Amino acid sequence: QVAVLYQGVNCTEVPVAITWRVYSTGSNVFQTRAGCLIGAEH
Amino acid sequence: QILPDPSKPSKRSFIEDLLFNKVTLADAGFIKAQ
Ligand SMILES: *[C@@H]1O[C@H](CO)[C@@H](O)[C@H](O)[C@H]1NC(C)=O
Repeated sequence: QVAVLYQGVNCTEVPVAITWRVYSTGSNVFQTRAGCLIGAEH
Repeated sequence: QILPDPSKPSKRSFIEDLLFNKVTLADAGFIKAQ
């Protein structure tokens, strides 16, 4: 299992990142000053 | 003058405030001239 950090992004535009898109389902997307973290529970 | 000052958002002393004002950062960077 893994989590993904898109660094330097206000993740309102990441839902469409661009290959793999398994993780965007989320339901636990979280916003940090370093970027947006997907796949981790706060 | 060196112990914390509870009346600030950051619990910094007096001299620490002076020091943080004397130095002016350039192109610091945050979550967003670059
Ligand atoms: C991220 O974007 C939303 C709307 O696109 C905005 O309301 C929010 O303030 C932005 N984040 C920051 C840290 O400004």
